[PDB]
Amino acid sequence: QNLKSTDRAVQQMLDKAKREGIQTVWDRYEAMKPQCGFGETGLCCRHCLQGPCRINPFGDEPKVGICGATAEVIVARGLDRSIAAGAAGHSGHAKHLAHTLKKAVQGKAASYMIKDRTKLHSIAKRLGIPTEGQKDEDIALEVAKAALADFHEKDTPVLWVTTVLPPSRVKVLSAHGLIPAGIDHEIAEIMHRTSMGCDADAQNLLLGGLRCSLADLAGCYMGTDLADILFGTPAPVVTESNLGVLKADAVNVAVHGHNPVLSDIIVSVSKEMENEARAAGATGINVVGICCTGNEVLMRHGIPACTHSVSQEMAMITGALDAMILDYQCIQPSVATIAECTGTTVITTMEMSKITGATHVNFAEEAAVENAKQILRLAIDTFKRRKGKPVEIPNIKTKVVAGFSTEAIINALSKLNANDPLKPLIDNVVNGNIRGVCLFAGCNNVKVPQDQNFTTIARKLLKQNVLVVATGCGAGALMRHGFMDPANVDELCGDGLKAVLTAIGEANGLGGPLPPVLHMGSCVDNSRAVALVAALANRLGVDLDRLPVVASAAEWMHEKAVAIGTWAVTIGLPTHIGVLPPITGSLPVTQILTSSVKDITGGYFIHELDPETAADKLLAAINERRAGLGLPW
Amino acid sequence: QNLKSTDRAVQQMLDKAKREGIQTVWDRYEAMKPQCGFGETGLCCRHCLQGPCRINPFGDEPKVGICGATAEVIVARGLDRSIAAGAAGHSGHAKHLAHTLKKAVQGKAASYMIKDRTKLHSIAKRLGIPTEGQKDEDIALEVAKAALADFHEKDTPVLWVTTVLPPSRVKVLSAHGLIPAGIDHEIAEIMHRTSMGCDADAQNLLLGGLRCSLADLAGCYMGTDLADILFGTPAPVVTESNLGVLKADAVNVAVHGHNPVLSDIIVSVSKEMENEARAAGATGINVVGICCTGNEVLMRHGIPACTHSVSQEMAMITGALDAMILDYQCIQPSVATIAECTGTTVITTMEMSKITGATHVNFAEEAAVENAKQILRLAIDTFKRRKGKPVEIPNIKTKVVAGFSTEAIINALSKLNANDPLKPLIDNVVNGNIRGVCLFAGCNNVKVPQDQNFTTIARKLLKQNVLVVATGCGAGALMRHGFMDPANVDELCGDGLKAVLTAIGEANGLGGPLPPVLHMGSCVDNSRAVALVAALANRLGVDLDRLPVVASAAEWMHEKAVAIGTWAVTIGLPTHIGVLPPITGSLPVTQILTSSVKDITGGYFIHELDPETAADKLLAAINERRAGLGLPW
Ligand code: SF4
Ligand code: SF4
Ligand code: FES
Ligand code: FES
Ligand SMILES: [Fe+3]
Ligand SMILES: [Fe+3]
Repeated sequence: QNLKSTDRAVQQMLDKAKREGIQTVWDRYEAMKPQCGFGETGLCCRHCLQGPCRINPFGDEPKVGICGATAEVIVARGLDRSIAAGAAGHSGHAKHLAHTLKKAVQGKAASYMIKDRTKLHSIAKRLGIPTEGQKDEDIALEVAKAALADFHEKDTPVLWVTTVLPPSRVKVLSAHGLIPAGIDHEIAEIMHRTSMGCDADAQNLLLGGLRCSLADLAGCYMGTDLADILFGTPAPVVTESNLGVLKADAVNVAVHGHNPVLSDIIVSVSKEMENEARAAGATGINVVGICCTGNEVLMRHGIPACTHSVSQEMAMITGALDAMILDYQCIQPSVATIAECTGTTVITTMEMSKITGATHVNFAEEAAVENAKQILRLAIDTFKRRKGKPVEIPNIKTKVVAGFSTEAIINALSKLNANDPLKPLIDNVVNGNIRGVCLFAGCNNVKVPQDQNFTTIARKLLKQNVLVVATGCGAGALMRHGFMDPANVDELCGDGLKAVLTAIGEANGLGGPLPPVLHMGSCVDNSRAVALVAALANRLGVDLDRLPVVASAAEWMHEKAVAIGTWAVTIGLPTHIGVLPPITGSLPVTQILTSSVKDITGGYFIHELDPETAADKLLAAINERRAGLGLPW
Repeated sequence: QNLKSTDRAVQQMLDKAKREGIQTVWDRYEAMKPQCGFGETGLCCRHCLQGPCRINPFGDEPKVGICGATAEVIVARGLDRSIAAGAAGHSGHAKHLAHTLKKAVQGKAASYMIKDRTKLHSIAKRLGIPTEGQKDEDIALEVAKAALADFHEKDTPVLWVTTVLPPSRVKVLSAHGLIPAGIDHEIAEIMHRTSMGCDADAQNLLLGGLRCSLADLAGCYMGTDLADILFGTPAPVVTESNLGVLKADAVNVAVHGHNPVLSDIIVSVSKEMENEARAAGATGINVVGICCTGNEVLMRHGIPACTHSVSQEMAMITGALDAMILDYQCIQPSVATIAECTGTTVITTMEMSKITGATHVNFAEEAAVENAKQILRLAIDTFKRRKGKPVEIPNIKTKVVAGFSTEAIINALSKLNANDPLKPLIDNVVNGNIRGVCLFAGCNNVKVPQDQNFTTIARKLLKQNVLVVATGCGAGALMRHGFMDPANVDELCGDGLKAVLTAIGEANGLGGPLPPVLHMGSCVDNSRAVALVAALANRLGVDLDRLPVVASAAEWMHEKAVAIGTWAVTIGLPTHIGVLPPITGSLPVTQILTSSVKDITGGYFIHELDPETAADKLLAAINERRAGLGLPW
């Protein structure tokens, strides 16, 4: 099983699934091999009913699509549509939160409210919305209206791009025509230009993709902003992760998906029905997190994280998962069929994300609390049904310190320098105690033994004094392997980084260091990392493509992750990816994405499947940035 | 060559291309066979980087996608993305026209203006925009603003759906949750729900697709509305079609693509530079049309149509095409490479639709006339270069009567009944002189010998007294085979239909009939057919799914055509399609689209590759509708 996952709890459930005959994501992957080489290389097009068209990577015909589309065009069109789909996911998420905030402050959804007034006012100031003499609900109404207006064309560009990046970066992007005009406008324009008989120039197509990736960045940043207003900005929290957080004696309820508009309510309501859970023979309701919805409630409430991404089915294989409450994105639809064998109640809640065989509960913000009680009562029933059955919960979990929003990081640094909090961090970059910053982001992918790239790369970077931050299932991988436990700082961290994490931790009255890796939240919360390094850029008076900052989507899978990697490149970052996207069938497209885009944005993709090589390449990228600043390395 | 095209002019150029070694769309199709059966059946998914995934239509593994996506889900997600891409094309077109109208009436683009004041005022009344006491430019500004607002969520649904369909139809659709909230909103939501780990229920997915197809209908109707305001509502015109409209002695300039915002200017400006063309040794500038941009200027100005769709490369093979002026959609990118051998100057004009190897001229409405003169001067140069070369223009063309906008059809009928113009048409449906109405729409497709399905089906329907209307390349196929020449009414039409076309034509002072087939315009002008049959429904007091009206996308290709076919079904029409979309790999999805969707919308797809069988099935559908009205048949 260690060829499938490096997580020992996942390995134990893989053994249980095998002897019980339950097919897993790894079994379905094995049944897919050999995968189609045209699709893997990107040399396949189905954009019209004259297709499907394919191009042989090498050899004889077919050499060109039926309409005349070249390899370069077919590859760039497919990539562009992946970016648009990712942008559609992150901005559907943000749009939902914008409608929720509007409903809350219009008196139409009383379970939601302005919880972070300070964040509301700073966002309003950032957008140019007046606050002086204005009532909070009216400021919030204007912020929500501004968020919805960024989805379409108007007299301004997308403000959740132009107001969140360094001004010099906005100017570079504007010069190349890369600033999005509207989030859904850009998504639709990608879909149009990539349809048959439209854009057929690789460079033109890819420039469109870069602009659409910034529409995705806007949706991410808007989602984080709105979630913080509604549910609170995260601050440091202590909790646990991996399958051992399940409790045989409790009603185990997983929140799974991305949008915490309902799961945040699930968390608060579950506390109230403790006695009702006790009446059925449970110690209580044990809410646990899967994927990014789990990250959201981990960051804000310390809800323990059960598992992530590729291994999500193994939480049900324990026999102890009474309910899985789903919203949307990254949910393997296999969970609906596996539920028949494991007894889990799988519940969908969102109109546009249903799974055949799962029970649906039509969540509405107006009725959020009643929905949560109906959902939780289905879980309590399910706990009752497994009275006196054996469950196999692996006795495996790690300690997780998390909650490092950008505000929290700045506050932590402010204990070393009250009026200039970023300066202690920059001081330690300059003197070499911090070599640079690496963001780990994105998914697991069944093609890669689960977590192997994240942990192998993180171990090498930490030894070399890199400050490592992480989001989404990159944070999930690192948390499940102990990288968010401060007890492991001595083992994992170079002496310079250890010195800095210790100094910051001791100044925050901890008696010990910050954890080896800083958990910055969910996938939309990659926007928090942007806010941090944008602040660092603005304090140094340089653009992002001069900072020693890199990103690694080390095991990425989802179209959302392709969007994120692409806007990481667009805002100027060297961006490692650990699974090749379908681009190798066009050398000109590969060359743009790995080399010549540097001349446009200063960022670039680093394609490297071998994680030890990837770490060396990321260190090289960091050290080159150090040299360009005249720093030793 | 008659296995490739039924058009004799196309056959002659196919012979020329063969002996000159110029590869054609048919050669590239042959080089693609056998095409991939997973793609052809729809059992392939590339929506995440764990793919590509495929499912064997029959036999052993793989049976399911790696994430657990079933055949039903994979097929429905792929179809939904095709619909969204089509909606993105038609509404990108309409959005461009909305910005052009706004610029024109703000004094920023003086080459554009309100040409159809009556249409402006009727659209404003339809939208609920006040006209009394308002200045035309202010009414137009409000109409343009309303058009742009339909792209995003707001306090009303998409008005270019809810105000253009019969009220009973809007109620049926609203009950099923099918009314779009915003055009680009629906496109983005499709892209989101079809991304990995999201919607995984075939019925839910397909309902989303139906709603997105109505977003496409809105873009079509908005595009026709705005084009008529800016350039004039079409009225009956006489012109010619096929390659023989090229003139060896003239500067032959093709306008090609879909959006006539520039080609309409090309038409008017070309008239002015006649003397400048004469100075270079031409008789003049001969503007000819390809594809829907050609249809637009054929409908409004009688510009002759050169060719269409699959055969577009053969216009250049003549050696006499001096320029091809491109905007976007349905342009084979092969034209840019074929130009090197034929001497044609291929010119792109739209920022998001470039072709490597083609010259680009950045069209802007503000500078429309100067751009046209620069473009036309490139064509005049090219004419000069082919001084004293042999060209091979097939001496083959047909006469084309066209310009049957819905307003023109109603006006024609008004000569038989001034105060109740639809009544003479309904009178003749009831008494059997008109069996029913069939709309031919959509593309040619290299899989089908060019025009064979359109003409075979049209011949059988006309003999059976069906009133036949046509748009896009369906109109192109029928026009190139003589179906828009009133001299062929005796040969083609049953006695009842002949009687009606003659009576209408004689009442319009023609001395002869309307043509056998009524050309209703471009692909967005399928919206005109909707306006006609919606008017008929409202005059009869029934919904569209009770009228003897059907549609045939007999040789369809483009994602735009998939969108159109889907909204034809959604508004209640039996809709024949002549090339299978990638759905046969899921029997449940095929059953929804061909049968059970009847229970939702009253419309349904008729899958029939054999055109004689297709005609029999369309007649059966018409006659069933007749029976449901209690009419003889
Ligand atoms: S768009 Fe071109 S390459 Fe793609 S399926 Fe159609 S003919 Fe083939
Ligand atoms: S979304 Fe599912 S079926 Fe599609 S490529 Fe990814 S794992 Fe395969
Ligand atoms: S030929 Fe396999 S992905 Fe299309
Ligand atoms: S396997 Fe051929 S279309 Fe994907
Ligand atoms: Fe995840
Ligand atoms: Fe066409």
